[PDB]
Amino acid sequence: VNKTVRDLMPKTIMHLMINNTKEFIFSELLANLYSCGDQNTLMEESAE
Amino acid sequence: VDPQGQRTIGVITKLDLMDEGTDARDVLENKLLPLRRGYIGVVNRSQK
Amino acid sequence: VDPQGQRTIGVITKLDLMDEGTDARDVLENKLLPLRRGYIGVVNRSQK
Repeated sequence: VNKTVRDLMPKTIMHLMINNTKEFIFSELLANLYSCGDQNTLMEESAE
Repeated sequence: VDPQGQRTIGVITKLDLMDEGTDARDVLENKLLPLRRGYIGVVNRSQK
Repeated sequence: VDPQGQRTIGVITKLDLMDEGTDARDVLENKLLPLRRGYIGVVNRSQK
């Protein structure tokens, strides 16, 4: 049972956490960023 | 006590008593010392 | 490095840049931090 939980703890974490946050980044981040209000202030030119 | 500067607010006081001919612009624009939240200049009541 | 202050001389610069209503009398009279050789007050050329 240690072998079977050791082989499925990584896979469990990543299929839910990492291989899903990656798709969130590649698909949904743009929509949220563009949809949040005040486009003129979302991109502030830095003094630099 | 805060390396990445997550919870550090920089404040610059006594901006009306700077050495004549000098200005802290390169500090207030977060250029000299990079700080996450940036610096805020303020002028308080003088001792007089 | 010089505890007794026998080879140390203190000089106070920028005496023209003190805040309104403040003065360096207490330190130039060698009372605030009594040093054996005294404190000499100088006023150099500003950056302008």
